[PDB]
Parts: sequence; C-alpha cells; structure tokens
Amino acid sequence: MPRSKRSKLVTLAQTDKKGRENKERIFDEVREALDTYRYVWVLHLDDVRTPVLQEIRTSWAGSKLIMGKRKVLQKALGEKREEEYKENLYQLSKLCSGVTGLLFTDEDVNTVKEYFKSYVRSDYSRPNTKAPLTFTIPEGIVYSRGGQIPAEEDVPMIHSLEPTMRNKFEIPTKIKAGKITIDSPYLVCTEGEKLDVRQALILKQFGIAASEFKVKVSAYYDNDSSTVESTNIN
Amino acid sequence: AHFKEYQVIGRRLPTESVPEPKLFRMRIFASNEVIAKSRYWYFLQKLHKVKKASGEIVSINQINEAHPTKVKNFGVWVRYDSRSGTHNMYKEIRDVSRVAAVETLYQDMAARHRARFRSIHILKVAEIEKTADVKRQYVKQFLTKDLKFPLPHRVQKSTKTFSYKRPSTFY
Amino acid sequence: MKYIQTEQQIEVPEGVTVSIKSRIVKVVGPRGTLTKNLKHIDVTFTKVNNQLIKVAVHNGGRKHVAALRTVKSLVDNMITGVTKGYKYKMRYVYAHFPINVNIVEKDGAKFIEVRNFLGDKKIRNVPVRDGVTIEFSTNVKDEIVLSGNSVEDVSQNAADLQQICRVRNKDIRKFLDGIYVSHKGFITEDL
Amino acid sequence: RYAEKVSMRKKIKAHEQSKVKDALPTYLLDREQEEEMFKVIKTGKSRSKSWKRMITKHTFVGEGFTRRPVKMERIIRPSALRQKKANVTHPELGVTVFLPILAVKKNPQSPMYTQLGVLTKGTIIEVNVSELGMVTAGGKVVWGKYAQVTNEPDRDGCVNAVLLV
RNA sequence: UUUGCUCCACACAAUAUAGAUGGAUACGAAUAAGGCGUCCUUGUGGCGUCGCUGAACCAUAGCAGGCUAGCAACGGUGCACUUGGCGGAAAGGCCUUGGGUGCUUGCUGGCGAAUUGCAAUGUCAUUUUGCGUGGGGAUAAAUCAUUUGUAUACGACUUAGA
RNA sequence: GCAGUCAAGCGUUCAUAGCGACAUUGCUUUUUGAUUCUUCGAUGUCGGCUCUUCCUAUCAUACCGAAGCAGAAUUCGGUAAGCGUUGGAUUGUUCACCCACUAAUAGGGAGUGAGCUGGGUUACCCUACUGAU
RNA sequence: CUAUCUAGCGAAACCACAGCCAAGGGGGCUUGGCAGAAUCAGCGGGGA
RNA sequence: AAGCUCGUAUCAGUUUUAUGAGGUAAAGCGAAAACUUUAAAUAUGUAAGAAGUCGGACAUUUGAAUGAAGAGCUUUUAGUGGGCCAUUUUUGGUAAGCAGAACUGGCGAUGCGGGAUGAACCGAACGUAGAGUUAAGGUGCCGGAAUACACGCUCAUCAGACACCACAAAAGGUGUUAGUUCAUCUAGACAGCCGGACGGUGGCCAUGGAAGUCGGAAUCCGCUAAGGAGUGUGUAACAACUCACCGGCCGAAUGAACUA
RNA sequence: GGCCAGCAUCAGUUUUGGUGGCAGGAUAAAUCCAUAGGAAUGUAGCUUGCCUCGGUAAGUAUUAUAGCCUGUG
Repeated sequence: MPRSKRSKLVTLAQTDKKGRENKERIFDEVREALDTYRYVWVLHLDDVRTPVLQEIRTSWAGSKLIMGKRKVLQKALGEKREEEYKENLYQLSKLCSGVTGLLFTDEDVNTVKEYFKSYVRSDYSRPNTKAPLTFTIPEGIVYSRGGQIPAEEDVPMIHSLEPTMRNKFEIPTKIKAGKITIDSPYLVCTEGEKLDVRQALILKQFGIAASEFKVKVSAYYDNDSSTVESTNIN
Repeated sequence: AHFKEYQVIGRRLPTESVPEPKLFRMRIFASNEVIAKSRYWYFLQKLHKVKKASGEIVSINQINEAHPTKVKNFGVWVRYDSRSGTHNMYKEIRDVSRVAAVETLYQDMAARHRARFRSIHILKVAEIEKTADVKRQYVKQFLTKDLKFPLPHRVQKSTKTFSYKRPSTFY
Repeated sequence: MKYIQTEQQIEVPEGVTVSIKSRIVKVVGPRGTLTKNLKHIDVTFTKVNNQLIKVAVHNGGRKHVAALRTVKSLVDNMITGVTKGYKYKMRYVYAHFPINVNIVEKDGAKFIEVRNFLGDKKIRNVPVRDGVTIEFSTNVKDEIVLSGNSVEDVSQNAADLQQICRVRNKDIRKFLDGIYVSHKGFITEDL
Repeated sequence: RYAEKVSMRKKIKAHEQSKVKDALPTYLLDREQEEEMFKVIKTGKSRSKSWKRMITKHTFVGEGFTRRPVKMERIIRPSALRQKKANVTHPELGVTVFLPILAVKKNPQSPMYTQLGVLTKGTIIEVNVSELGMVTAGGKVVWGKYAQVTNEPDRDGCVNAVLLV
C-alpha cells in the first residue's frame, strides 16, 4: 500500500527499544537462576503495582522475584519434557497461563504460603471484576472523593476534567461557577455485578482503591525433590 | 520479436605464444542469430578488453527447454541503465519457460519503467524448485490449495455491428 | 498489488433475516425492517449457512477492496440498527436566553421548531426523516433524545440540528451556548 | 512544506547528536564579527545636428568635477549614477564594512573606463581603511588599500569588494 | 369558367428516383446478472432449463408464376366489404367480428412452355404532373386604388367602405 | 549582492580536485517612535476626456475560516468578476498630489495613426451592425 | 430648407477577382462556426 | 564548340599496405604518475612500377582492391563573383541568448507523397499511360486501411495523443504500480483494547507560585520485563491523562528510508 | 466487311489458396514406455477433536483407494 498510508507519529524520546538481546538475556539469566536457587513459585499477578513489586523485592532480597514476557518464560522453563533445563518442568509450564511472574527462593514453603495470605493491599476495580461497594454521587457539587468525607473538607473537582466526564463517563455534568455540579444523583454501580471499564474508571477518577488486592498462586516446585506441587491459595 | 534463447562462445583469436584463449561463454536471449552475436560482442567489450576484429565466434546453438510444460517459478536478476546511473532489480514469474518469462519481463519493464530492450541487461535466470522462498506475493497467491477463481464480465467479440438481442455477459 | 480475491465475513444472528437479490438488500428483524440499494459498488455476495455471509471481490484494486470493507460495516450498522436500534442524545444549552424547542406536524411533516435562540424572534424548522422518532427528555433538564433504526438518518438529522445553531460572526469562546450531542448509544440497554 | 520538513530533519539529527553521548590585540577586542557601439542621435528641428553621446553606466567622479559648458561637450555624464561608497568585505573574519572609494586605478577592457571610473567586475579600486585602524610597523596610519569588486553595479547598486590582503 | 376547382375509376403520356428488387421479425431492467417454463405459501420464493451470436425466426416450388383433374382437411392466406374496439409523442397504424370471394406446394395426376437461338437490368417497384375517357362534389377570398391613424422614412402596420 | 556557517546530495575517486539546495550571521547613509528645499544640469517625449467589451490577481457588496475576534468596528486568508467603482483645485522643471462626499471611490488589455493639449520632433462601392420588406 | 418618395434630365472617383467569422498558416489554403432568393434607409468599425 | 595523338590509354570527392613533420597516455611497466617513455586515431603527404629496377641487361600476373575503355595538350566563346539554416570540429565567452573561424550538407534554378496548412522536417532518380509492390506516415469517423491480437501502467475539478532531454524544475503531494537497501517476528512482527509506566525526587538555582513539562543549566544511581533529572495536554501550583517502554488478549507477516 | 462483348486454350507480368516430397537442429526438445531416486500446495491409510457424523483442524504417512518432480535409457 505504497502511498495513502497512515503517518505514524515521530518523536525524539529518550528511551529506545529492547529487541531480542534482552529477551535472550533474561532467558539465559533465568536458566542461570535455576540451578542456583532451590524453591520455585509461579505467581499469577494480574493487577500489579510497581511500588508493590519493589516492596516485595526489598522485603525479600534473599529471594528473587522475576517477571518478563510469557512465551520466553515458557521457553526458558522448557515447554516439552524433551527440552527442559531440569526434569518435571514441562507439566508446570503447562499451567502457568496468567500474568506470570515467578520467584526463586531457598526459604521455607510455609512462611511464603502464609505470607501471601497475610499480604493484602488496597487496589482498584480492574474490571471484569467485582468492587465491594456501590457509589451514588449526590445531586450537588461534585468532589474529588465523591461523597466519602464531609462536604466541608473535600475539595471540588477541577473544571478541566468535566468534558472527559461528558465524553467518556456518559454522565450529565453541568457547569455553574468554577466548581462542578450535577442535577440528578448518579449511581455508578451495584454490588455483585462485574464492573465495566467506565465504572472502573470513574472510581479511579474519584481515586478509590475500594477493591482488595491479594495475589494467588497455583503451584510450587523444588529442585532437590525435583517434584511439582499444586496449590491454589488466594 | 517472438523470442529464442541461444548459446554462444567466443574464442579470442590465436596470437603467437597465447593460442586458444579461454572460450568465454554466454547465454543470450534474442529472436535470431545475428542479434544474438552482436549482443555477445556488446557485453564482451564491456566485460573485458575485446573487439570483434580481435575475436571470433565458436558456435550458435538454440537452447530448447528440457521439460517445457512444467509450470515453473522463475526468478531473474537483471540490471538496466535507465536515464540515471545503472541499477539492479529482481523479478519473479510463474510461467512455463525461461524464454516466455523474459518476454513478459521485457514488456513489463517497458510499461513500468519505459525501459528499452537495448538498455536492458539480463544478469541471470534462475528456477526455483521449492516453494515459499519466492520473495514476491503476486505469484505467491497463485500457489494455494484447491484454487478456483472466475472470469467475471466476459464479453464476446462479434464481427457484426448490430446485435438484436440486448446482450449480456455471464455472470 | 492487484490482489486476486478479497473477502469479508458478516454475521447474521438467529433472529434476523436478510434477503439479497442482485445488489439490493432488505434486512428484517424484530424491531422492523430496512432496505438499501448498493448497485454502485460492484461486488459479490454469498451465503455459506445462515449465521455467516461472505462478501467478496475478485481482481481488486485498492479502491475496490477498501469499498469491500466499507460495505460490510454498512450492513452491520443496519443489523445493529434493527436488533438494538440506535439512540443519539443531545443537549441545548444557554447562558441568557432559554430555547423554546418543540415538535410540530405540518401536513405530516414532523418539523422541529426552535425559538428564542439568542434572543431572536426567528423560527427555525428542521425536518424529520422517515423512520426516526423524537423524545424530549422526561425528568432530565435541557436534553433531547432521538432513536431510530437508520443510523444515517439519525446522525444526519442531529448533525443538521447542531449545524443550524452555527452562530456566526461571534466569538465562539464566549458564546458557549448552542445545541450539541451528549452521546451516541444504542436503544438497548440491556442488549 | 519543504521548510518544515527540513527543520524536522534537523530535529531528528540534533536529537541523535544529543543521544549518542583569535589572537588579536586589545584595542581591536570587543568587535562583532566607432561604426558599431554608437547610435547617432540627430537633435533639433533639422535632424543633422547630432553632436551627442550619452553615458548610461555607473562611474566615480572624484571630489572636484568643474563640469565643462554645454556647447563644447560631446559626452553626457548623468548625475545619479555616482557611487562615493561601497561595501568592502574582509576575507579574514568575513566582516562587512561600508567604506568609501578614493580612486580607480584599473578598469578592464579599456584604458578609457579607467579615467571615466566605471565600476564593473574586474575593476580594482582604492579603498579607505579608517575605522579599522591597524597599527603597522613604525606606528603609521593606513588611508588606502586595494580591493577587487565582485558584483555588477547595474544589477545592484550595492558594490561588494573583497579587500586584497 | 367557353364548363374552371375538387373526391374516385382506366388509357396514354411525360416526370424523375442519394437508389426496393422475400420481411424495419416490437417488451422492460440488469450485466459482480438475467430470461423462458413449471410448482407453491405468490415472493427479491423454490425447481428445472437456456444463452456462449440473427451462422437465427418467419416466408419460400407452380409462365416473374398458367389451364385442369382429384385426395385429405374445414386449417392457412389474399381481395373488397362489414361489426366492434385500442392507440395523440410526429396517433395516419394495430387488433377484431361476420360472411362473400378466390388460391392453397398438406398429397397424387394430366396439358403447356421451345425460337430471347451458348449471357447481355432484360425491364414487373414508387414519386410527380397533364391530357382524355365517366360517376360524384360545390360555388371563394386576397390585392391595387380609396379612406383612416392607436403606426407612419417610402414599404410595412392597424381601421372603415356594396 | 558578496563572503561565510550545515551539507541533502553531486563530483565514478578527492568533501578545502570541486559543485552545492533550504536555512543562517555578516553593513547596506544619522539605533532610542532624536531626523536632509535628494522633486537641485534629463533637450529627453509623454499626458488627457466621453463610450463599448473583456480578464481577475477583489476596493466594496454576498457566504465562509482564523485572529484575544467581550461586543460594535477592524487585520489576514479562501470561493467568487453577477452588479458597481464619484465630484472638484492644480505645470520656468504638478511627480504625484491635497479637498470633500461615497458601501468603495481596485487593477490591466483591445481601443480614436480621424475630434482636443503641450518648452513638443470615395468613411457612397462591399463588409459586418442597427431598424425595414 | 433638404434628407425621403415620385415625373423628367443625369455624371464622376474607383475597379485583378471579389467578398461571412475565430484559431493556424514560422480575404482566398487547412481545420472548424454558419450560410436561404432578391432587397430598402440610417451606419462610420475595416477595405490590394 | 572546334581540331590532332588515341581509346592504345586515362584516371576516380573510394578502400588496402607502408610513412612522417604530432600525440592524444584513456598503459605507468620505462627513476621514489613521476615519465616523450609512443595501446593508437584525428588525416594529410607519398606511392603500389618501362615515367621502373642495377654504357650495357629485364615486358604486360609489368607489380593491391573496386569502377569507368569518353581522357589529355593548345586555341576560342556565353552567363556568373555572394548568403540563410543545419551538422562536425574548435577559440572567445554570456545569467542566458551566443560571437568568431574551418569543413560538410540542404535551399537557391526543384516539382511529388506525408507532416492538418508551411522556406528549413521525414521519404523520394519526374516524358505520357496501364497493372503490380513499397518507402516516410498511418488504420475509430472526416480519410483509403484491423473498433486487429496481446503484456502492462494511467482515470487528470479543463489529462495525454510532443516532436524530448528542455523551459519554468530543485522539490511538494495520505494518488498509483514495480523495485532497491535496512529493521522486526508464533522464542508472538504492525494495528489496536487492558495494566504498569516507580522510589531518592518536589535534583540545583531560580519564585509569589514552578512538584517530569513559566523557564536557565545539569543527564544520576536504586529496583528493575520496563519505567527519562522526565514527549504532550495541564491547573495558580499540585493532581489527573497520553507517548517512549514493557507486559496481558489476538494470531500474521509488517515497517523506516531511497529510487523509478 | 465496322462498333461492343463473351467462352476456351497459350505467352509475359503478378496477386492469392490448396497439397505433396525432402534436409537441418541436441539427427529437434517435448508427449509417450520402462526404470531409479526425491519431495509436497501431502493421495490412500493411521492418530486426535468436533460433529453438520464427514468436513474441517493438526500430525502421521512418500503411492497406497490420486499423483507429481527429477536422473538415465
């Protein structure tokens, strides 16, 4: 399609592309990790936060928590029984379906399986999920929290964001003087319904981490046993 | 005109203390003999220090094709001096014979580049046995399984000026 | 590069039916029917079975095949416009002068009548096309809703309507008033 | 469109450049750097009293002209086409300074245009140097140098001259 | 009307032919579609079939087309009538009723042709006009002159005039 | 303009053998909204009134876009030439003018080599046209 | 008053042919647009 | 035009061979292209024979091709004395046009076919006639000839039918076809939708306010799959959002630059 | 015994068709016969899924219940 193409936007940004060098680098690095460490944990983490991961890593430096692209992690693990760094790894290469994410430890199993049940944070809806609260927005001045705190101390929402509210969020938002107002109350959602993406975004815009965060795990392997373990704990 | 492929060798003349030089060979496309010869001398004067007067021709042989009706994928490396500096090109054909492929090439170069026979050079023909190392696509789509396609809007070429029928194509 | 055969798929659901003689279409479903001529476009249609229909071109230039993808999306828009039906929502905002907006029927004409625009005396009528219905918003201030099957009719009517209040010779940054679209949804809600 | 394009080409170039990684004295400091080529023009009522020729080209005239009377004169030097000044550039430091002519020693294609003072290309010229004020051996002051003109005065009334150095 | 105009009959004359010499043989819309037939639930339906040239369909033997005999059929065709419709885009034709009148190569007989002399366009069609022949039909306006004056260079134009 | 700065490329090689685009620095007759009777010796012709018609590159008029365009008014820019584009005073060198009005008082061709201004070197044949038989 | 028309008288200048237009051809030929007998009065734009 | 020697002979706007008054060095090997060292080409001269060869000796295969057996000596006569264009070479140059020479060909005295028409173009040996075949140019109709066959590209909101390099001209253009060189990839390319896109850090002056983005200059390390002393919207700052960068769903080839 | 024409057979010139016999090339190349080997846009057959219960999907499989390519003769 030689002409009448799209022009892709050119910039002068600083960061450059990785390519296959980092891919094969991380591949051989996990293969270095394999014989070094002893306890192996496959981690499904769909909603992830950079400070949470850094918090976990600076919690456990004797551990190593690695994330990267899926199929190369499957590659470095070995997908067949025929090709694998060590044995009894293809079967657990099958199950690791989600956003994974992996850990190399030498510590106890018990401490970690109770750790990640003890470890819980507050995060957002991340839709195709539930959010354990409903929100009616009152027919008054709108605020950054959306009716959470008393009306004296909440700050009204900025007049920049309102056309986004009219366009994305489907909501009638009418502008008296410099704060923002509405004319009817707006319920965003209910309990027990899978939250939509606009619903997730409005609770994001309010800045409400109303959803619990806890990581689940599916399985565990030990090198010295050279055996696979299956554990669904959330 | 309608083309042929020829085999030529030149045996540049015996001089004393260098008799029988090295029998430089070419495969050359043209419609007839003497045109073929002249192109051998033209390429040869380009490629090394010869003149026709200092050279002589061994034989002319029409190269027939071994298995003509085998459908073949050909790929041709060529040069041409168009108005600019000279430049290279590769093209790919599904066709029956080497000679017919270059026929189609000469006309297509004439279309798309206003390219003359005189200022074309062939480097080389090659034939591709295995599929899927052809670089181009417009031949590649003619290689699929269970292939069917139509002749839409077929029109019939009458001699008469009148028709009484309100014609149609079909479909 | 003179692609030899190009093709797309369109998905008929269980409820809706479609009748295609030569390049004419009728599409019938629960909300109703529509029709469309496509004689200007020079393609081929084929059923395989009854949940999927194939459009196609042979010996396509770029223009021909870009038209193919277009015609698919047009027919899909009709399909949506029967099974869901389309629904376009506007608001009519003023700083000083409230619009008086009304619906009238002149010999069956279904004109849409606006007054008090910017303190004018002028009446402006806008026609309504066939196949589209109006409603002023109940229990929502300063809002009007349109619904129909023909998406093209709906959008053309509302685009006309905001094209009427193109206030002229005056600084748009000040005269924020006008009649505009809130959003483009379907009728249903649920599905 | 060509201009904005080339500027965006400079932008990518300078981005990549970022991404990959004069012995003068003091008082000169603080400066910013016949049967042909003749039409017989018959004048009067009875067109036999031609007697006349016209200069249609630039010339420097000197300070004192003492213009001769009307009846004895043959050649007509008009008033406007009289350059006292010319831009002289310096080859070193490329500085353009707008300075006067003092004289014209050399004019190509004739010895007549030398004395007339035509300022065409090839004409070497006696140029003042007063504001530059170089100190030479002995501590003298320079008043005249040689310059070579580099542009036709007819096509532009500016007169660019390279100072012979 | 020394019977002038006109409708129709046949005798001859001229008079020419931008060029007959079996037939201008009727749907429309589309062509990345249709037609024809059939069936149904009558629709953008199904089912079969067709195009791929009019290189066809119709018409077509008789002395340039005769005289006659029949057989089979009550069908076809021509002529002049006559009933009733249809069509206004420049219709100026197309249907259709009745009978009369012939011919019928649907099939079998009989007579003739010659000599235009081995071929010579071998003439057969239509446009126009006039004279004659004999049965009908109907009986004008315009102009000039005059005069007017809404018009008027003279013409022209517009008015009146038994 | 000329001398530079990058050099995209070119020179089959050389970048300073050599070309070299777009940009950009260099003063260019008085740097602080201080400011020259530069229309002064050109013997050279060019300067002017009614009427057609054309072009548009629009001065207004119509519609539009952008402009800090609050409005009114106004500047730029687009389509567009259907229509329209005033009345006076003026010469030893008017030079480019002032006066006012007007919505505005835009620009050029084919024009009088037939009437007029300077310090000044057979229109009787036919043609077409307009009227007329 | 002529111009105009009529009754009568009655020239000259000038004249290769004569004439419809645009583009082209470094009045007529080429290509095109139209042209319907014969003509009157004004016309001043042209006239090897 | 006339004689007289004859067609013995004569020569020829010609090739071949040999040769200079000179190298173009396109060959540097012939001193570390330095070097006349000479592949040649740029063409005049000369000749290819009794007019010759070493007093005396030697005839036409008696000294290359090719063509014309019409040429030569002396005498005598009519008309005529300038010029535009093109090409080749080469000097001077100009913004550019070009100016000057030398050779050659056309026109001039000359018609015909085609070029729509025509001083310069293309073809072409002029008695009258017939028949045939063709040149240059052309074949939709005017107009005699294929609405031939066939591969491709083109669709202009005033294309082109051009003679061509040639002047606007180097380039613009999200029209279009074919190429070249590079890059990516089922160990998941491109489009997209979803998440992250961090901490020291609100880095230094700078300010009323400057928190990655009023703005000057700096370019760090930390964890890192990846996340800049920080593209762009942004509020008075802050905040929020977006890329550039990774990663999840999809599964398929795609993209930068350049030429034509 | 003048004018116009026609038919046949002959000659010169010439246009346009039919048809036969020969020579050459790589003593055509090819097709075609046999033979060996190879591979897929993988034919039979085998495995799994759907199931509209036979068509896909992915594997298998080098002729089998199709065939192809190449080499030699």
